[PDB]
Amino acid sequence: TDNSTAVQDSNGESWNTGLSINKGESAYINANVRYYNTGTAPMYKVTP
Amino acid sequence: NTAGDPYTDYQKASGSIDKAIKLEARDPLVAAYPVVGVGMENLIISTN
Repeated sequence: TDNSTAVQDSNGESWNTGLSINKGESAYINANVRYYNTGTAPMYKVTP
Repeated sequence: NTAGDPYTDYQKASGSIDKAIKLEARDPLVAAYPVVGVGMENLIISTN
């Protein structure tokens, strides 16, 4: 006849890094532009 | 307006219309009439 008793104490830590992307809208673009006038008259409300 | 376009017989014959209209359509029998079509040149698929 045998009687046993065990006590176990455990500690742990974890680290997770992830990155996700949408393949249809992967990025957004910003174009820096300037308008030029090489004609004879001014233009108002310039809408290229 | 014999041809049924937006311009009268006198306006067409006298040329007192938009100067970008072809001279053919200065004849009262020939309609001032744009024929506009669209062509596709390529197609881009974005899988989201």
